[PDB]
Amino acid sequence: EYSQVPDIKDPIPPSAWTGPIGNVRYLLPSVQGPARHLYDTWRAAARQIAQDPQWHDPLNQAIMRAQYVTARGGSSASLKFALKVTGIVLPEYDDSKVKKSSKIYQAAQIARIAFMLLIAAIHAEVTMGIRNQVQRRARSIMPLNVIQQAISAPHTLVANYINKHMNLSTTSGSVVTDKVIPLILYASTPPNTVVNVDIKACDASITYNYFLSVICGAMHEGFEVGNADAAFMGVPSTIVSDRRSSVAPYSRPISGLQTMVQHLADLYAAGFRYSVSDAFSSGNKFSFPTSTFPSGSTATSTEHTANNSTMMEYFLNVHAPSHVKSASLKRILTDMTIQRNYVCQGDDGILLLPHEAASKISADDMNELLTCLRDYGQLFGWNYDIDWSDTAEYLKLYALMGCRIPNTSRHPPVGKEYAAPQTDEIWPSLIDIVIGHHLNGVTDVLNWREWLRFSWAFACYSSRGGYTNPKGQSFSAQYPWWTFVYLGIP
Amino acid sequence: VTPIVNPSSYVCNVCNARFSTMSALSEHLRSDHRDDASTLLATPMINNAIRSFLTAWDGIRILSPDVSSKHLSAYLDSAVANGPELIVEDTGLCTSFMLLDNIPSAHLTKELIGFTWFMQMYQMTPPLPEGAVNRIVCMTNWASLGDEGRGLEVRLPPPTDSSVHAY
Amino acid sequence: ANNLLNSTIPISLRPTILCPWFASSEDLRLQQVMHLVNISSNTAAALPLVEALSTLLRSVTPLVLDPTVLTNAITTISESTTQTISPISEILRLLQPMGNDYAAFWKCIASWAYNGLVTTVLSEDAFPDSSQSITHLPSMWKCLFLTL
Amino acid sequence: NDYAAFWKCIASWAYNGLVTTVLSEDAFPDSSQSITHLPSMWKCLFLTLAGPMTSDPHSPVKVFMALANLLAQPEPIAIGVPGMHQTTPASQFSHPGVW
Amino acid sequence: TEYLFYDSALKARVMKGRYNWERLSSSLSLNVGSRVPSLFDVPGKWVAA
Amino acid sequence: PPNRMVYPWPNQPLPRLTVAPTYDSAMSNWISTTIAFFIRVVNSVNMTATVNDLTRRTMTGVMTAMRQVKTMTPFYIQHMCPTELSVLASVTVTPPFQV
Amino acid sequence: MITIVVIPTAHFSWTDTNFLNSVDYRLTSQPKIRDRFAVYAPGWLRRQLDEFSASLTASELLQALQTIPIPVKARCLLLPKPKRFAQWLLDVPSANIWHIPVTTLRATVASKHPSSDVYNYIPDHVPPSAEFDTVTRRVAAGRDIYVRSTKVLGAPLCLAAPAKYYAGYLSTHQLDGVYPDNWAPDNFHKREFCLTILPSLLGPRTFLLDVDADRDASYPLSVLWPQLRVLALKSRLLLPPVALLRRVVDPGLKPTWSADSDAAFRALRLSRPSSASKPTGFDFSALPVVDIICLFESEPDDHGRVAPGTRLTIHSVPTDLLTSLSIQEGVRYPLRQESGMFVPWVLLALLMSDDVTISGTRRSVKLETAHASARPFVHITVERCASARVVDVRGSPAMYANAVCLTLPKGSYKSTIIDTLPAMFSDLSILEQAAVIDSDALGDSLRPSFETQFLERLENLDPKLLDRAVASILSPASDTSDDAVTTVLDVFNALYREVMTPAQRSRLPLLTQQGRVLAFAHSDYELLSANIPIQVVRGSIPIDHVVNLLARRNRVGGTALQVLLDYCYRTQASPLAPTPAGRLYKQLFGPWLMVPRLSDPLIKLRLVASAPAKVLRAAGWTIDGDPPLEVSCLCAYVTDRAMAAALIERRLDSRALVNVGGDQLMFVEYAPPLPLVSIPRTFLLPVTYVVHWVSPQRVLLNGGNVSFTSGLEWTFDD
RNA sequence: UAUAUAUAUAUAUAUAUAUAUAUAUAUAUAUAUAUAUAUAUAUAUAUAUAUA
RNA sequence: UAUAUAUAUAUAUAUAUAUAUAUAUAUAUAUAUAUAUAUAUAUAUAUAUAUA
Ligand SMILES: [Zn+2]
Repeated sequence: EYSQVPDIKDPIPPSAWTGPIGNVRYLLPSVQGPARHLYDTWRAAARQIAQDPQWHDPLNQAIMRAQYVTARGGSSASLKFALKVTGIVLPEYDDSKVKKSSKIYQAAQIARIAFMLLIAAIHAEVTMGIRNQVQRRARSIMPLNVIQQAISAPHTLVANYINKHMNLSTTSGSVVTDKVIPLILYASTPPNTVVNVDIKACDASITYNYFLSVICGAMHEGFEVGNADAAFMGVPSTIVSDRRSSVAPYSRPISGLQTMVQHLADLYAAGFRYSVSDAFSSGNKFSFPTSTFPSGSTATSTEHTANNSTMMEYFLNVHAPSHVKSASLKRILTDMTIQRNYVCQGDDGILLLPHEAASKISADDMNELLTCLRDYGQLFGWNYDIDWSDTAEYLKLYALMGCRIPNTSRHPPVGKEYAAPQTDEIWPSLIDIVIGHHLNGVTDVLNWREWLRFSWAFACYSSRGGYTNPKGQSFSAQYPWWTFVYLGIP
Repeated sequence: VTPIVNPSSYVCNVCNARFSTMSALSEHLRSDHRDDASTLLATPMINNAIRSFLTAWDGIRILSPDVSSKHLSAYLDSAVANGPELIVEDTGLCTSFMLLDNIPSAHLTKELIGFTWFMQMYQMTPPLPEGAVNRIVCMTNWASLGDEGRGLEVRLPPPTDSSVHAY
Repeated sequence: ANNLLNSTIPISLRPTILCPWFASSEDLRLQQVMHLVNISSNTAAALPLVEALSTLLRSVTPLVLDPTVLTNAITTISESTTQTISPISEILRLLQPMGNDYAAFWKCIASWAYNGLVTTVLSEDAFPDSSQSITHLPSMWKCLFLTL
Repeated sequence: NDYAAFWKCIASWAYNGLVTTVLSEDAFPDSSQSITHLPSMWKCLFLTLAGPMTSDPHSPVKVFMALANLLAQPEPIAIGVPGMHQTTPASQFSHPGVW
Repeated sequence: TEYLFYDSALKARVMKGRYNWERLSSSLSLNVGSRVPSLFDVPGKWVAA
Repeated sequence: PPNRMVYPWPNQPLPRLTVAPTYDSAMSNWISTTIAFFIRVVNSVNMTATVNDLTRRTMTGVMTAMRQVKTMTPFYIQHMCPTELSVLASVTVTPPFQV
Repeated sequence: MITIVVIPTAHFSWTDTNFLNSVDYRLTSQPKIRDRFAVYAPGWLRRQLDEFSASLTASELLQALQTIPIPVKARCLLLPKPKRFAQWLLDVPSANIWHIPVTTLRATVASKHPSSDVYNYIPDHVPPSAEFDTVTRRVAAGRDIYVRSTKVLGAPLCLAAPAKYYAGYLSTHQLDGVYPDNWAPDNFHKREFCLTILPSLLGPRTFLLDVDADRDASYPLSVLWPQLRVLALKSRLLLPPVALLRRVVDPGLKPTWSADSDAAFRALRLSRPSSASKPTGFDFSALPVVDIICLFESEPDDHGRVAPGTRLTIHSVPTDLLTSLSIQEGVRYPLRQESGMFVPWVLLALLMSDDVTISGTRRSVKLETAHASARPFVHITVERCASARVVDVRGSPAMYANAVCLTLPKGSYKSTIIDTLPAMFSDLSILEQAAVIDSDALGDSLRPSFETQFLERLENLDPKLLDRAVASILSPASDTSDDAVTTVLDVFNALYREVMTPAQRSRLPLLTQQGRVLAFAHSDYELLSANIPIQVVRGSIPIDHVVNLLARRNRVGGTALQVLLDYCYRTQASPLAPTPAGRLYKQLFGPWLMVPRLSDPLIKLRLVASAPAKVLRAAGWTIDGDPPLEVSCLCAYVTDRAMAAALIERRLDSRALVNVGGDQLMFVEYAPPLPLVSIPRTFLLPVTYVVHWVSPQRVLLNGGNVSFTSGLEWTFDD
């Protein structure tokens, strides 16, 4: 998976950049095209983030720091090594029986230390994990360490503002997932024509040479509007050398936000350094870097959704009208905008056309339209993987002519993922498995009478269990059947 | 060991041509070595492009108005917080022209003895040039003293040299 | 300093001082115009000016914004609990303190200093929908705030 | 300190014109401070008491101005000296021309 | 707690709230032992997890 | 004209003694009249036909309460804020630019 | 006592024995000079600044610090919590110097909620509801201060009471941090000058030192540099470092009253006669460098006269390089070789420097070194050392002992530094040419070379299109010229992606898993696209490469393919700020250049890793003797056997994953990467190294390929 | 309140230690001057060899 | 007659060594003054314990 690099059909020429600002380069005004659109969008959002007393509110600061801690985690070993390497003697609490690799554990070690001392540790290895799937390749989980997660804060914040203030995050607020249900139903009605699109591998296609460099420059420039001496999240302002003018180079202070960008760009340019330690294979751990974005949880959906929306908007308003041939297509392609014609979340996306007057667009024009979109994505190395079949695929939901179709195969009655060589669980947990199993058979509409019968049989087997001491006694128990009634089985 | 004497002559690699000056050798490499139409792409036109690029090179100019064009620079609040360097003081001689020794006087020792008298014979530095031909030239801050100065100056060689580069 | 921080100098010989620190208004006028030429005339130019001035204003000021007395004076109003609508809740749902310590107020003040360059406008979203009637209480409250 | 300051004043009397004792700059209250600020008031009390001990000929004026500073708001008098104001720090006056 | 309470104002707020709460809950005699959500217990929840 | 600044509100020189909330400033007058008008609106026939009087009685009450709050801002705008602007105008890297 | 405020520069050495050396080491040359200076700059203040850096603006911080007197006589006396603190006044009744009532004391002992009453009315008590400046204002009074928090600034912070009260109220590391302050004071002395990192009011007796280099970005007070500099500038208070050497201070160069012609001024005469038997027989992390001003001249005219010439500034060339080459000031050396190229030592100076600028202004120039320029320079003279300071090198550009890759544009002079420099010594082991990886290696590996294949594909296009592309690349004003260049780029990208990437990925161990590898590449993309775990440093050299490669005519392409490849690689390279390659060269070769200056012989070391004989025999190897085999992973050098042995007891927490084939191709891998900073700075490493058996005669027959894991242990050798 | 004991603080005296300043002596280093010796460079003289 | 090489003598310049004189710095010893710390004695104050 990570052996793939995007292929850009028109790279940004090196002469399109200004002099360095220590690490980043600003984009020359004379440059146009989609990159210019992307640069302006991120820069504008960065400006809005720049002055915002919503932050520096101590409560909000607490939210961000608290957001970084969960029961799970990883890369703790890399953390301990890197800081021990720099002479930092971290505390230990092993007697408190808690896993070291938990993100909580490493967070506790950091609490006392002055933040700037930790800066050298952000360029450290990150462990990885794998979660299997039913109808595709297994997913990836790439948990950053707490420090790295803290540094990348500006990237998340700007992405959030882009989402919440442009196309209202395209449902990525995720308040109740059911809001997509009526959406796809409406999208599949006869009067509307819908097209399903999704980036081939957004995680593998976002990269520094084309994308992240532009974003880093825009963010760094976008933060220029603001007090040059204003620490952010304990990151103080610093002095950096400005070399935009070959005749008059110099050094000037930059705010903490910009310092974060300076390091963040450095990390992205260096590329992520993962360390694999698979247990199923035998004695074969190693480490290798890649430009693949972590994308281990919902924290990545914001960035990809923002870029997804941006490129689509530029395509609709600029690239397509300048390039398409059919006059009728131009007539209908115009008067169309993303805020009322396009939604997305991460790679996934839905595009719906304005209602053709009591009619439908020629498949010929559709082919012309879809072809141009493929080429547009090919320009900056995005395989768009589009399709047109008058159906609605969004977040693994299927609708046909306003009727929802439960794809039952994605919830196999017998199948269950296990990501480790051992199940590592105790008997009573099986009950919760049964309860969750039964509900799917209700969510998906099965024959409710027969499904209930099968469910009880499953419950009966699960109702009983036992255990044995590592050396000593055995133990046993089983529930009266009325438990499952209370648990929610008629 | 590091050399301490300049080469008596300079050598090109293949032409076996020896040159009294590296400048002459430089021109030979700049011109004669570079026609050589023998490959799949060694066209004469690119040779002209290379030749032009060679002649057009200058990377040690103080001013460069040609490349400074289109250097759109945004106004910055901190940038203007430097202040110009007004206080520059000189303790040397307030002069900008120099007297020169363009043609040295000859040292006669067999015939015509006595027609010339060098102040060095009395261990004295003459107040004026004592060459056969003496010129006045413009060399700003040639007698400056006390601190670095503005950093841009005008220096003309004696008219026995081209001095074109100043213009 | 508007005659605050009054100070004076000693009276004695100062032989060889030199303080080249001043210029005419024309110089200042010229520089100001030049400064206005070297910017993008969009919001990007104005924002740092307003932001800097606002920060300075908030830095030094005796005024303190505190809504506790207002709410205390509002919540003390008695009303029946058997009704289906309590306008007190409607009011307090508005006036929501966004936690930014009311940056808008200082932002408006700062804008005055550069009114010839940038203007502050009321946000479009903060308007009553034209489809509503006067009896729609939230619309009425919105209009009241706009007037104030 | 054996009240060395006290003895220094007496000694300076015999050598005035070669060295003059002056009220220490830090002893004065802030000229921007109001009379209501009690510690400032007590400072003026001490200065007024100690005034005559110093050899500085300008001590009378300086003592007077200290109180005038604290009374700037409640007692806005006009000082007929160009370049000076009732809020000017008292210790600054010195030279007789600005009495 | 140190990581949570980087500043001091939050700690002062929570401490005041907790002190007032238990004082009110007991004196007003609403009840005692009411496990009310408060920030002081957030680290405890983390530790348990 | 040079060394002058314009100001959307009426202004006064800095007060002499302690400040206090007042009720004759332009802003305070604007507030009172505005509230008075809306109260008149609420009692208009248009509302009476549709709004239960109890709620109407409440709404005029809360508006009345707002009109009676002894806020300090109107005084600050008229008397103190201009001074702060006048001083800071000499500090910002960019001088004020008004029309 | 004139004071000079000092702001450290980019790589200011801090762990140096004397802070003074990092300023300018010439000040240490003469006893008559070094006796005129005091330093102050205490560590406790340093730590306080490190903490508060994240919580104050530059203006506030400057405003707060500027009033502090030179020797800080005050202390911050932390008080324990009231329940703890109250007991102290009764444990020693006379310690109740405020005479707080006994009743109140034991009322506090009884109360469930001991109040602040014990603190109340205590003079100069600082509650937590206080601010930084409150402390600083009291600091000017010199008396000690009583505080209720650790986060304080301006004075050393020590416990007021014995540790028993603060214990439980505070924790171990917190209780530890105050120990030096508990017995803080040390005297300050009245010499002619006193340097200081503490700012102060600039005035007639206080000066700002100007070094003409970028500040230490990590140093917390660098943000003050602009405001300080401009204030000094407007009053003519800057001091160039050379001014310090004069008997009387004045801001200026070439003064009337002094010719500045003395051994003290000549930084090239680095001398080390004194000794103290200290563990640092040498500290190979500290490197002295110089900034020099050099005059360049062309051939004289027909009558022996010569043009005025030009003088340039070379930045931070390591001094030992010049000294070892017997370079001397005021000597007009020949610049050009027989073939017209630069003499080797000049090239080394350029390569290891950081930047080259016009002497007066601050414009950086890329120097040409070919037959391009008319009236080219033939003579060079070094005139004076603008600055001469020691700089810290440890782990600065590169981080891991394993390997590092340096990216340079095509046409660089890497061959000179990797061949001529070690050949110029050829007596002490510097590196193994089998370990350095030429950037062209993989391109040469394909049976038809990558260049030939690219040429073969390229010729299929119309010649005019190619001609248009080449001209556009040369002509700077030819913006884009899309058609011609883009077509070529597509062919280049298609070919490279097709063939180079798998070939590159097939050499993974060769790049990293040797002893210690130094590698070159034309772009970082060459590595990232192949997922090679090696640090990449984006370097740059202060010489024009384009003209340079235009002189290399004996190639597969007629000097036109070269420029095409050059543009392609540059286009392929990722946009980022590149660093001066000289810094990396300084990190690698710098320490070695100081070897001849040493007085005592070296001592070799290594960290051999064991190998059980079982797996070797199990793999079909024929080996004599039972004891486990061991293999040298990396050799090091020291000179003080005493401390070296004293430092050899550490157990590195980095395992080795040794792998070796039947062909005896041996490879090593450290599961936790080995970082350079972990190496004690008294050590010394070769630039490159090759892993090998410590005793090849032990083995009698190579069986199949072998892999195993073992620990690492530094050990002596004989 | 008084007496006795112990602890702590302050003052005075004596002893010991450390630091700083000044004076005197000795040693070492550096600079400058003078003398002597040796080496290297340049000039001049004399001898010998070789070339023209 | 000139050039080159070698030897010897003389003069001038530079470096190194040694001696003498003068200046500056550092170290050590002795004397005097001042400051700080510790110990002992005496006086005064405060606290605690015991007795009346
Ligand atoms: Zn030739």
